Amino acid sequence: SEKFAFQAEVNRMMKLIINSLYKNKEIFLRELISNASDALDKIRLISLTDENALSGNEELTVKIKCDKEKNLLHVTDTGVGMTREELVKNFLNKMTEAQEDGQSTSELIGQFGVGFYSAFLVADKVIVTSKHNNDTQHIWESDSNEFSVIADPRGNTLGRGTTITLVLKEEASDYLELDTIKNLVKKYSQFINFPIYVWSSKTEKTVWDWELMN
Ligand SMILES: Cc1cn(-c2cc(F)c(C(N)=O)c(N[C@H]3CCOC3)c2)c2c1C(=O)CC(C)(C)C2
Repeated sequence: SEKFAFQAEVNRMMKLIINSLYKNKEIFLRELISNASDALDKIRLISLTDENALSGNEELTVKIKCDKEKNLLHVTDTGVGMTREELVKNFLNKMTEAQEDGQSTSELIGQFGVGFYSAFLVADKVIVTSKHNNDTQHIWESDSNEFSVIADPRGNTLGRGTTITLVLKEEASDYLELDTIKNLVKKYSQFINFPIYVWSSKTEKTVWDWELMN
Protein backbone atom coordinates (compact mmCIF):
# COMPACT_ATOMS: atom_id res chain seq x y z
CA SER A 1 0.00 0.00 0.00
CA GLU A 2 1.11 3.58 -1.09
CA LYS A 3 -1.23 6.45 -2.24
CA PHE A 4 -0.16 9.29 -4.64
CA ALA A 5 -1.63 12.48 -6.20
CA PHE A 6 -1.47 13.49 -9.91
CA GLN A 7 0.80 16.37 -11.07
CA ALA A 8 -1.02 19.69 -11.97
CA GLU A 9 -0.39 19.24 -15.76
CA VAL A 10 -1.75 15.59 -15.71
CA ASN A 11 -4.96 16.77 -13.82
CA ARG A 12 -5.32 19.60 -16.46
CA MET A 13 -4.69 16.98 -19.28
CA MET A 14 -7.44 14.53 -18.03
CA LYS A 15 -10.14 17.33 -18.10
CA LEU A 16 -8.96 18.37 -21.67
CA ILE A 17 -9.15 14.74 -23.08
CA ILE A 18 -12.69 14.33 -21.50
CA ASN A 19 -13.78 17.72 -23.13
CA SER A 20 -12.18 17.06 -26.64
CA LEU A 21 -13.73 13.52 -27.01
CA TYR A 22 -17.02 13.92 -24.91
CA LYS A 23 -19.31 12.92 -27.86
CA ASN A 24 -16.85 10.44 -29.52
CA LYS A 25 -16.39 8.35 -26.26
CA GLU A 26 -15.66 5.07 -28.23
CA ILE A 27 -12.08 6.51 -28.94
CA PHE A 28 -10.95 4.91 -25.55
CA LEU A 29 -10.68 1.55 -27.27
CA ARG A 30 -8.66 2.94 -30.11
CA GLU A 31 -6.26 4.23 -27.50
CA LEU A 32 -6.06 1.06 -25.48
CA ILE A 33 -5.19 -0.85 -28.67
CA SER A 34 -2.60 1.96 -29.55
CA ASN A 35 -0.75 1.48 -26.16
CA ALA A 36 -0.94 -2.35 -26.61
CA SER A 37 0.54 -1.98 -30.17
CA ASP A 38 3.38 0.38 -28.87
CA ALA A 39 4.27 -2.08 -26.02
CA LEU A 40 4.26 -5.19 -28.32
CA ASP A 41 6.38 -3.39 -31.00
CA LYS A 42 8.95 -2.30 -28.32
CA ILE A 43 9.47 -5.87 -26.88
CA ARG A 44 9.70 -7.16 -30.55
CA LEU A 45 12.56 -4.58 -31.10
CA ILE A 46 14.20 -5.66 -27.74
CA SER A 47 13.96 -9.35 -28.99
CA LEU A 48 16.31 -8.37 -31.93
CA THR A 49 19.04 -7.34 -29.36
CA ASP A 50 18.30 -9.71 -26.38
CA GLU A 51 17.93 -13.47 -27.18
CA ASN A 52 16.14 -14.14 -23.80
CA ALA A 53 13.79 -11.05 -24.06
CA LEU A 54 10.65 -13.16 -24.65
CA SER A 55 11.18 -15.86 -22.08
CA GLY A 56 8.52 -14.49 -19.76
CA ASN A 57 5.86 -15.08 -22.52
CA GLU A 58 6.45 -16.54 -26.06
CA GLU A 59 3.08 -15.14 -27.38
CA LEU A 60 2.74 -11.59 -28.91
CA THR A 61 -1.06 -10.89 -28.76
CA VAL A 62 -3.89 -8.50 -27.52
CA LYS A 63 -6.66 -10.33 -25.53
CA ILE A 64 -9.93 -8.40 -24.89
CA LYS A 65 -12.32 -9.95 -22.28
CA CYS A 66 -15.78 -8.66 -21.10
CA ASP A 67 -17.39 -9.31 -17.67
CA LYS A 68 -21.11 -8.38 -17.63
CA GLU A 69 -21.84 -9.64 -14.04
CA LYS A 70 -18.91 -7.73 -12.37
CA ASN A 71 -19.22 -4.79 -14.95
CA LEU A 72 -15.52 -5.07 -16.10
CA LEU A 73 -13.56 -4.72 -19.40
CA HIS A 74 -10.06 -6.32 -19.62
CA VAL A 75 -7.51 -5.44 -22.40
CA THR A 76 -4.45 -7.75 -21.95
CA ASP A 77 -1.27 -7.36 -24.04
CA THR A 78 1.94 -9.48 -23.97
CA GLY A 79 4.09 -6.36 -24.64
CA VAL A 80 7.19 -4.83 -22.92
CA GLY A 81 5.17 -4.09 -19.71
CA MET A 82 5.93 -1.38 -17.10
CA THR A 83 8.25 -1.36 -14.03
CA ARG A 84 7.26 0.03 -10.54
CA GLU A 85 9.16 3.31 -11.41
CA GLU A 86 7.17 3.73 -14.71
CA LEU A 87 3.79 3.36 -12.85
CA VAL A 88 4.69 5.73 -9.91
CA LYS A 89 6.23 8.40 -12.32
CA ASN A 90 3.17 8.52 -14.76
CA PHE A 91 0.99 18.55 -25.75
CA LEU A 92 -0.91 21.23 -23.65
CA ASN A 93 0.43 24.13 -25.84
CA LYS A 94 -0.54 22.78 -29.36
CA MET A 95 -3.88 21.49 -27.83
CA THR A 96 -5.08 24.91 -26.35
CA GLU A 97 -4.14 26.82 -29.63
CA ALA A 98 -6.34 24.37 -31.71
CA GLN A 99 -9.18 24.41 -29.03
CA GLU A 100 -9.50 28.28 -29.39
CA ASP A 101 -9.80 27.98 -33.26
CA GLY A 102 -12.38 25.09 -33.27
CA GLN A 103 -10.00 22.64 -35.08
CA SER A 104 -10.09 18.78 -34.72
CA THR A 105 -7.84 17.58 -31.83
CA SER A 106 -8.63 13.73 -31.82
CA GLU A 107 -5.39 13.08 -33.87
CA LEU A 108 -3.18 15.12 -31.37
CA ILE A 109 -4.14 12.84 -28.36
CA GLY A 110 -2.77 9.85 -30.40
CA GLN A 111 0.23 11.87 -31.82
CA PHE A 112 1.70 12.72 -28.34
CA GLY A 113 0.77 9.18 -27.04
CA VAL A 114 -1.12 10.47 -23.92
CA GLY A 115 -4.37 8.63 -24.92
CA PHE A 116 -4.49 6.31 -21.83
CA TYR A 117 -6.62 8.82 -19.78
CA SER A 118 -9.49 8.53 -22.45
CA ALA A 119 -10.46 5.36 -20.40
CA PHE A 120 -11.92 7.73 -17.67
CA LEU A 121 -14.68 8.80 -20.21
CA VAL A 122 -16.22 5.27 -19.83
CA ALA A 123 -14.74 4.07 -16.45
CA ASP A 124 -15.19 5.29 -12.82
CA LYS A 125 -11.98 3.33 -11.92
CA VAL A 126 -8.96 2.06 -13.98
CA ILE A 127 -6.72 -0.89 -12.86
CA VAL A 128 -3.30 -1.46 -14.53
CA THR A 129 -1.62 -4.85 -13.79
CA SER A 130 1.88 -4.80 -15.42
CA LYS A 131 4.96 -7.16 -15.59
CA HIS A 132 8.41 -6.06 -17.00
CA ASN A 133 11.29 -8.58 -17.81
CA ASN A 134 13.65 -7.63 -14.87
CA ASP A 135 11.15 -6.39 -12.16
CA THR A 136 8.20 -7.82 -10.08
CA GLN A 137 4.49 -7.54 -11.19
CA HIS A 138 2.64 -4.41 -9.85
CA ILE A 139 -0.94 -2.89 -9.66
CA TRP A 140 -1.67 0.81 -10.51
CA GLU A 141 -5.24 1.78 -9.42
CA SER A 142 -7.04 5.17 -10.01
CA ASP A 143 -10.51 6.84 -9.90
CA SER A 144 -8.90 10.09 -11.51
CA ASN A 145 -8.70 11.86 -8.05
CA GLU A 146 -5.77 9.72 -6.71
CA PHE A 147 -3.53 6.77 -7.83
CA SER A 148 -1.89 3.90 -5.88
CA VAL A 149 1.01 1.54 -6.86
CA ILE A 150 1.09 -1.81 -4.96
CA ALA A 151 3.04 -5.09 -5.48
CA ASP A 152 0.70 -7.79 -6.95
CA PRO A 153 0.01 -10.31 -4.04
CA ARG A 154 -0.60 -13.15 -6.62
CA GLY A 155 2.98 -12.59 -7.92
CA ASN A 156 4.05 -13.13 -11.55
CA THR A 157 0.73 -14.17 -13.22
CA LEU A 158 1.07 -12.46 -16.66
CA GLY A 159 4.65 -13.59 -17.47
CA ARG A 160 5.26 -10.29 -19.36
CA GLY A 161 2.84 -7.54 -20.47
CA THR A 162 -0.09 -5.50 -19.07
CA THR A 163 -3.87 -5.77 -18.36
CA ILE A 164 -6.15 -2.69 -18.37
CA THR A 165 -9.21 -3.37 -16.15
CA LEU A 166 -12.11 -0.89 -16.45
CA VAL A 167 -14.78 -0.51 -13.70
CA LEU A 168 -17.22 0.93 -16.32
CA LYS A 169 -19.81 3.67 -15.69
CA GLU A 170 -23.63 2.94 -15.62
CA GLU A 171 -23.89 4.94 -18.96
CA ALA A 172 -20.98 2.87 -20.50
CA SER A 173 -22.58 -0.64 -19.81
CA ASP A 174 -23.09 -0.96 -23.68
CA TYR A 175 -19.26 -1.53 -24.08
CA LEU A 176 -19.76 -5.04 -22.43
CA GLU A 177 -21.84 -6.42 -25.38
CA LEU A 178 -19.46 -8.68 -27.44
CA ASP A 179 -20.88 -7.40 -30.81
CA THR A 180 -20.25 -3.69 -29.76
CA ILE A 181 -16.58 -4.55 -28.80
CA LYS A 182 -15.99 -6.76 -31.97
CA ASN A 183 -17.07 -3.90 -34.36
CA LEU A 184 -14.94 -1.34 -32.40
CA VAL A 185 -11.76 -3.53 -32.52
CA LYS A 186 -12.05 -4.04 -36.37
CA LYS A 187 -12.45 -0.19 -36.77
CA TYR A 188 -9.10 0.64 -34.96
CA SER A 189 -7.04 -2.65 -35.63
CA GLN A 190 -6.14 -1.90 -39.37
CA PHE A 191 -2.62 -0.42 -38.57
CA ILE A 192 -1.74 -3.03 -35.81
CA ASN A 193 0.99 -5.64 -36.66
CA PHE A 194 -0.20 -8.04 -33.81
CA PRO A 195 -3.22 -10.48 -33.46
CA ILE A 196 -6.22 -9.17 -31.42
CA TYR A 197 -8.52 -11.78 -29.73
CA VAL A 198 -11.98 -11.34 -28.07
CA TRP A 199 -13.38 -13.98 -25.57
CA SER A 200 -16.60 -14.87 -27.51
CA SER A 201 -19.62 -17.26 -27.10
CA LYS A 202 -21.45 -18.77 -30.14
CA THR A 203 -24.42 -20.51 -28.27
CA GLU A 204 -28.80 -24.70 -25.06
CA LYS A 205 -25.04 -25.43 -25.59
CA THR A 206 -22.49 -22.55 -25.12
CA VAL A 207 -18.91 -22.65 -26.57
CA TRP A 208 -16.32 -20.15 -25.18
CA ASP A 209 -12.97 -19.36 -26.99
CA TRP A 210 -10.68 -16.49 -28.23
CA GLU A 211 -11.95 -15.14 -31.61
CA LEU A 212 -9.44 -13.44 -34.00
CA MET A 213 -10.51 -9.94 -35.20
CA ASN A 214 -7.63 -8.68 -37.47
C1 LIG B 1 0.56 8.40 -20.45
C2 LIG B 1 0.44 6.94 -20.11
C3 LIG B 1 0.57 5.93 -21.00
N1 LIG B 1 0.38 4.72 -20.38
C4 LIG B 1 0.50 3.45 -20.98
C5 LIG B 1 -0.53 2.50 -20.86
C6 LIG B 1 -0.37 1.23 -21.35
F1 LIG B 1 -1.39 0.36 -21.22
C7 LIG B 1 0.81 0.86 -22.04
C8 LIG B 1 0.91 -0.53 -22.55
N2 LIG B 1 -0.13 -1.16 -23.14
O1 LIG B 1 1.96 -1.12 -22.40
C9 LIG B 1 1.88 1.80 -22.17
N3 LIG B 1 3.05 1.41 -22.84
C10 LIG B 1 4.26 2.21 -23.11
C11 LIG B 1 5.35 1.89 -22.06
C12 LIG B 1 6.62 2.16 -22.91
O2 LIG B 1 6.30 1.57 -24.19
C13 LIG B 1 4.90 1.79 -24.44
C14 LIG B 1 1.70 3.09 -21.61
C15 LIG B 1 0.17 4.92 -19.06
C16 LIG B 1 0.17 6.30 -18.82
C17 LIG B 1 -0.04 6.84 -17.44
O3 LIG B 1 0.04 8.02 -17.20
C18 LIG B 1 -0.36 5.86 -16.29
C19 LIG B 1 0.13 4.40 -16.52
C20 LIG B 1 1.60 4.21 -16.14
C21 LIG B 1 -0.69 3.44 -15.65
C22 LIG B 1 -0.07 3.90 -17.95
